[PDB]
Amino acid sequence: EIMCMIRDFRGSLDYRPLPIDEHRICVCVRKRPLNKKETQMKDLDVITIPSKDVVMVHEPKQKVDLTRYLENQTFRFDYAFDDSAPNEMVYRFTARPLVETIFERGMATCFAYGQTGSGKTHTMGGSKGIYALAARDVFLMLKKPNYKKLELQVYATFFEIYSGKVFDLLNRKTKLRVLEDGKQQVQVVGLQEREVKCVEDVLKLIDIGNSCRTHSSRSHAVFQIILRRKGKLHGKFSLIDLAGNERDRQTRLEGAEINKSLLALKECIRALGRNKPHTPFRASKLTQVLRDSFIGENSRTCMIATISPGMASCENTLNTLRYANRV
Ligand SMILES: Nc1ncnc2c1ncn2[C@@H]1O[C@H](COP(=O)(O)OP(=O)(O)O)[C@@H](O)[C@H]1O
Ligand SMILES: [Mg+2]
Repeated sequence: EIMCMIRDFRGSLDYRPLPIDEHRICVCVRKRPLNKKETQMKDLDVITIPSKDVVMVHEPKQKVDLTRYLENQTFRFDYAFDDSAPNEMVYRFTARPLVETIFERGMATCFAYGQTGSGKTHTMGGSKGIYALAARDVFLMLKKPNYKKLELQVYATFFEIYSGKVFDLLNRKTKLRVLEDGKQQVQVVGLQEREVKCVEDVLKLIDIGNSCRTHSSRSHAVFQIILRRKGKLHGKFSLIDLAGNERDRQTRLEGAEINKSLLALKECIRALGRNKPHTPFRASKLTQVLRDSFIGENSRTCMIATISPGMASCENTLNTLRYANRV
């Protein structure tokens, strides 16, 4: 009944799924498919991405006279990825253009933002996750004649921000202090920086930090790819798998700290587009550590808003699209 109403509406859509456009700030949405449990649990798919560009939310509702209808809210982003877009498709329009940024000596960031279960970690971490696909392209760019002559070295860090504090995912969640005030470069004191020479070196670090992290839904994981000349910084790509945006004492603290930081993040990304001097990067630990990825002269950012398609997730989806729409 509700399912027919949905099928009858999709049948009217012109499916034109996803040529790279340049954005200083790139905001995108990615729908994940219904999983094997949801599929046998009868649950319904309330989200359609018919176009390169467009997200449709069509929530089934029923009136007091028993009339059923679809509550249709449409959102427009730089890109939208349907539930069968693979990681490499998503990567191409998002993190891939930013790899050139860091060789041109810029600071790049890529955030995965959305509810727990929606696909942030699938997108960023997982050989087919965004950390690794970027790492691949970094080592390939490095062989190009412009960059071959530079004597560049590549390093990686993997850390988390949990409850307003930093912990090293490459060193057993050891708590680290951050020194920001008056420093030319923000210093995360004691943070393990590891030289990597191929994708395989990076996959090992991602595997290590992920099992350290896993709590994984209540912290931001930051993976960094760092270019260095002679120990001197050439560029940095920071890749962020954010804490779930969905909203006892420890639990309330984590959520208050998460949401504080997502407000700060939005303001900082917007400052990056309009007014870098007015970047409120001190509003959270997440944005403080990344100060220089918002205020640097050649700073570029990307956000992938991940959404679950289920009717039961609908309110959460709308909150995610709303926030992404306002960045
Ligand atoms: N686009 C996708 N295609 C296939 N499976 C996915 C996709 N996105 C997420 N999943 C799967 O759904 C589950 C939850 O995803 P995850 O990325 O762990 O969510 P989050 O990090 O947002 O909590 C995992 O089992 C993951 O493999
Ligand atoms: Mg996750």
